Amino acid sequence: STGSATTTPIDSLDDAYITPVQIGTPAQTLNLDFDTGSSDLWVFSSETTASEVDGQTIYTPSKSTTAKLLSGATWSISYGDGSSSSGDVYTDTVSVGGLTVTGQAVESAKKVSSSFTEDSTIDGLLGLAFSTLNTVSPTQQKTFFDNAKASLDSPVFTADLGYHAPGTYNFGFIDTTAYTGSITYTAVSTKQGFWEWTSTGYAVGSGTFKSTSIDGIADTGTTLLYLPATVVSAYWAQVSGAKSSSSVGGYVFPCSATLPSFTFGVGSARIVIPGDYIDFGPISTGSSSCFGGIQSSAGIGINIFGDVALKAAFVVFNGATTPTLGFASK
Ligand SMILES: N=C(N)SCc1ccccc1Cl
Repeated sequence: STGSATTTPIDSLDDAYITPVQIGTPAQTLNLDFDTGSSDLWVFSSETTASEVDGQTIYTPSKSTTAKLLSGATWSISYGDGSSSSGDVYTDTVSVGGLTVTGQAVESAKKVSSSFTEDSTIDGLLGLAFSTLNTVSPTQQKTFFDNAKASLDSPVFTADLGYHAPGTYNFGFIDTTAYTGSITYTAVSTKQGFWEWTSTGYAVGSGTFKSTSIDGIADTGTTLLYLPATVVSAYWAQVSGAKSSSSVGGYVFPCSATLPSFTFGVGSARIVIPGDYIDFGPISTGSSSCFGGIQSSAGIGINIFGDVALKAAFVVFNGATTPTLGFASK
């Protein structure tokens, strides 16, 4: 089997991407944030605190003939921006782009924090990191991919995120029309539960390539590119007027700037992030100070190849016995 679903930016800045997901019988379609940095599928629901829901679409398990409460199971998770959600669990039928999994754990939100409530475009998350990070207690649950893996033509999924445009998530196959050149595969460590790999270096604009190992994660659920302070200083030093601002929370630059590209290494191959991809617009409405898309990971504890980087490539999450990651230009 295979699945193929379109993923759409939630706003003009590609702050995140949503993908429609069918849950239950009859189907209830919710727009989820596919997150290769976590391993929980949770949704806004009929159980969510009423005051904490504002325009999201909710899952109502009582209207689904295939929903079953997973007795005694609870869950609780937090994300990079300090948001969080928690609740109980049902099992139900979940389909993504024509690919169906029965008995998927669907984690039902009783509580979400304000950032979730405040974002009406995201109805929940669908985690695609390794199942060892799943938060369900006392019986940890598997991710949609892990449940589907045995059925897939090939035990892979691919992320093809657009720049200010829709993209695609495919399950079970690699679309050879979706990329240029060849795919370069690189080793993955799963010891922290992430799609953790090691980049071979970087370049800033038309600058020479610096060979240096940068360990980090491939994370569709992080918007920006978070890299060591040395690397990020080297980038912003090429932009007149750029500066790191503690009040704003990172590097900002004159909105009048033309940004240089950023290249990252994958084995002997190179992925180029166009400068426009690194522009996240005014820090506040009407401001002429713009927020940078490359930021320091100092303080986070890990480097993060977020959407800014992943959208410059066609990315293969290979969930074979020994998982690997593949990157091609497109
Ligand atoms: N992708 C996620 N759900 S968490 C990504 C992240 C953000 C900040 C600090 C660490 C991580 Cl792993």
